[PDB]
Order: sequence, then C-alpha cells, then structure tokens
Amino acid sequence: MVLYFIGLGLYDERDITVKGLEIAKKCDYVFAEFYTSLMAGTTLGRIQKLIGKEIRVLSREDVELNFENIVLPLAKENDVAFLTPGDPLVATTHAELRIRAKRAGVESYVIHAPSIYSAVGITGLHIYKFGKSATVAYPEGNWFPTSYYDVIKENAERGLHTLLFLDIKAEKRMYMTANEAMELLLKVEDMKKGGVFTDDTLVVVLARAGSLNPTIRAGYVKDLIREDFGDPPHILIVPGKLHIVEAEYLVEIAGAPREIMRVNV
Amino acid sequence: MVLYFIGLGLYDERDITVKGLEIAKKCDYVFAEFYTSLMAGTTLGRIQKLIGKEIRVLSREDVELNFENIVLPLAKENDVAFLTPGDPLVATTHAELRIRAKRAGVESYVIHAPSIYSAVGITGLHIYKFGKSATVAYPEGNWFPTSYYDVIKENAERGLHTLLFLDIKAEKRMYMTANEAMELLLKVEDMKKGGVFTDDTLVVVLARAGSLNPTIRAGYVKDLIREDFGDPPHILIVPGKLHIVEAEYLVEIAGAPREIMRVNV
Ligand SMILES: Nc1ncnc2c1ncn2[C@@H]1O[C@H](CSCC[C@H](N)C(=O)O)[C@@H](O)[C@H]1O
Repeated sequence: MVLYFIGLGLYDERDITVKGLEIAKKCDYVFAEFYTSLMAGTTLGRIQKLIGKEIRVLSREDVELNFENIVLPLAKENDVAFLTPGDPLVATTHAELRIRAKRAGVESYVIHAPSIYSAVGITGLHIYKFGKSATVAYPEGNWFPTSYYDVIKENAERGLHTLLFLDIKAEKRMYMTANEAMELLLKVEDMKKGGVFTDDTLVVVLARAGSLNPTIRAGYVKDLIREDFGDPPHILIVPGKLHIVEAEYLVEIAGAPREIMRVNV
Repeated sequence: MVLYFIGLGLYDERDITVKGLEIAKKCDYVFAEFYTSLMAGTTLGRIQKLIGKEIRVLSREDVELNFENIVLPLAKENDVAFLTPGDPLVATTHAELRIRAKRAGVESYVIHAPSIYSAVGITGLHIYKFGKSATVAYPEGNWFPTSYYDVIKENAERGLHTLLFLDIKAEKRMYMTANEAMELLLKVEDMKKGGVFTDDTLVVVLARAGSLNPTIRAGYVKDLIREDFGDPPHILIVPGKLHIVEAEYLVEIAGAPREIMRVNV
C-alpha cells in the first residue's frame, strides 16, 4: 500500500542516503528509472548488490505511459520503491507521478538525496545567487533550440549565476561535454550576437560531482574550450558578477586566473 | 591527514549518504556545527551512535573565528570530519573554510547530502523555474531587513519562483516560522507598496522536509498566515507564474484552492 520515491544521489552506489538504502531493502519490489539522468560512477549491478534486491529498470515510456500499470498495482498490496538518480522530483516529470499514486489509492513518500542542483555549492558560488536554470540540448536536423542562451542573458544582467544542465542521451549513455556546450554557446552567440557568451566569458565546469575527486575548473572560454575535464557527467555554469569571496574560492580551489578578481568582481 | 566536509541531511541521522557515513566511521576526529540549520528528527546522541564516534560540537564563533586553531591542526596528522545539517556548502559560508584548509596545507573533500534547496522539488514546483533566493531575517533593534522583498519582486516579474530561507538563532533556540515570515512580508509590503506580497498572494510552505510526512501546504496568505504548519524548520516559497502541472500538484498534494488550476495565460 506504499510507494517510496528514493533518490540515488549524484555519482555512485553509495550516494543514496542511509534512509533510502534501508527503506529500499525492506521493499517487496524495487523499480528504477535511468532516463532523467544516469549514475556514471557505478552500474546497475553494483546498485542491485548494495540494496540486495532485483531492480527492474523502467524506460521513459514505461513510466510516462504505463506507470499506473507497472508500478502502482504492486504498490497497492506491497511496499514498493522507485529509484531515481539524484533527488526525486527535481526532474520536472517526477512530480505528477505522485498524483497518479493518489488517484490509484496508493500512498507515496519521498526519500531525498543529493542533487546536482544543490551540489553546485562546491563551486564556491553562493547558492542564493543562482537564477533560473536551463538545459543545453544538442541541435538536431533543422531543430536548433537556443532558449538556454536567453536564460543566461536574463540571469547575468541581474548579476545572477546560471546553472546549465548538459544534454544526455540516456539510452546511448552519451554525455554532452562542457567543451561541446561551450562550442554550442559560441555558435548561438555568433547568431544572436547579444554579447552573452564569448571567448572572454568566465565559466565554471563541474565534472563528476559526488565523486571524491570532482574536477572543478574556472576560467575564460578561450582557455577552457579545449581543456580536458575528465569523464562525465559535466555541468557548465556561467556566473554573474562575483562576490570577492566567490572569486577567491574559484582562484584557490578551481584554478581560476587572478584576472577574474578584477574583471568579474 | 585530510579534512572531510560531510552533510548530514535534512531531518534525521539517516539523511546522511552511505558514502558520508562510511567515511565518517573511519575518521580519527569528528567535529560538527548545528547552527546553520535545524535537524528536527534526531539528536546528537543518535548521530554519535550511528557514526560510532564522539562528536565535538562547535559554535559559530568556534568555526568562524577558530576553525584553523581547533579543526585544522588535527587534520594534519589525522583524518578529520566536519559535519553540518543538510549540504555543507548550501546557504552557509563554509566554502571559505576550504581556503583555510589549503593555507594550512590540508587537503579537503566534500561529501554532499540532501539539501532544502533541492528538496523544494517536493512542492511540485519545477526546480528550473526557481530564481534568485533570499533569507527572511529577524529584525533587530531599529534595523528591519527588507532585501528579500526585492528578490521576490525581481523573480515574480520574470515568472520565477522565490525560495525563502527562514532565519534561525540556534543558541537562542529560535526558528522562524512561515507564519512569522508572512507577517514580516506584509509589513514590508505596506512600506514599499510594490504589490509584491499581499493577502491575496499564493504561497507554499514546506515544513520538516526530509521527514516521511512533511507539511506541504499551498494557498493564499490570508488563509495560511495563521495556520499551524507544525514544528520547525520551515521554508516559505512565493511561486511565480504557474504551469498547469504545477498547479495540479499544489491542488492534489498541497491542498491548494482548486481555482489556481485555472491559470491566466
Ligand atoms: N528539513 C527542512 N525543512 C524545511 N526548511 C528547512 C529544512 N532544512 C533547512 N531548511 C530551511 O533552510 C534554513 C537553513 S539554511 C542552511 C541549509 C542547509 N545547508 C541545507 O543544505 O539544507 C532553515 O532555517 C530553513 O528555513
């Protein structure tokens, strides 16, 4: 009679919380989705071994189209867990699943875990200064989405930082790199010419948040556009005007050039 | 000879990640601070029992003035951990402590935990739509803080959600409620006359996120201002323009007035 939405956290199988792990272990059935994002530092097998339960993976169609036929039925007579990378309900589509549960007569609870949305605190940038967030999507065919460029522009002119989630083709396990993201933004800039993203723009790259050894690098696009930030996943941030304390952390911890202390503060 | 910043999470001792617990258990010395937030579902004793180590609790003065004299000296010959509620680098000034660690020649690592900043996803409001954040601070003497009001205005004008962290006085044992926050905002409104926060404003309250049964309520200020949301900590949110799916969730899960679903596009 209970469905548990449990977050797996940022990177590997140990990023789930003690609460989530223990609840997952006592569940009769465990489902999981790996389409909103992936857990790059581990494998389904390693997660299954930690939880000590078989994990049935569900595709985007399984959930969006058949959540009430695959998950809820069992939840009606058993304790069921639904695992998701990161923190449940950060991904926009998760929320409505709780409504489906309610209508099915199923009780649901949320077990939180770290999300990249909050983990960016490790960049040294103040969390309150982050504005609207956006996702950089790979252009396809004649489709060239550019709304993320506008998000940066609007946040930046208000002195706010912009968190850019990078595209991920979940099925193919293909991650957009921060390099690809910078190349795309420079291309959008050349088209809109809004003076929003250029070779002189300061950016921050966070790779493998959650890992003990994430890559945290800050610098100008001209210098970072071809730098190796390591294995995925990558997150790109275009900060707004910096507080001196943010700048000092970027220089000391993220290898930023001293120049940011006079150009971006 | 390392220093670990480890988050304990939102509500109880089980909100720590397995990774954080594993590492904490093996450290030689374990320190912690409990003034940046409130974990309403546990106690020092339960946390100590979980990690199997004595926890040296530090005050704001101990940390801000003497972190390098109390914690770092030990980190040079031992594995040391510094615990904090939620995520150690969200809505705190602890990031600067990593610079202090560097200066002392001490390598530091960060272990994330569930944060209220991302936990707000449980309100059903799309995370990417949250704009700049702010803190509603208790007025003191003849000083009456009002910066948070201007944040709401700026975000609302862009159709963005505003997360309002509520003040805390750990040593005084004072935890600002959503009610008190609303009372304060109404007073700022009467003063600035911006039409930003009134009795007809729709707001959302999230209390004790992390618990299995947090209090999630949405409605107009006039109806919620004197409602009992339970024990602290509390967080207040002033939504921007709602998507229909957000409204649906607030109505079905947070008990908001069914009328909000009739959005005015
Ligand atoms: N479980 C919880 N429920 C509701 N609000 C919470 C909360 N935990 C923290 N807050 C809110 O955030 C304030 C502390 S700000 C420090 C936040 C912490 N680093 C984190 O990552 O969560 C509190 O005064 C309260 O307004």
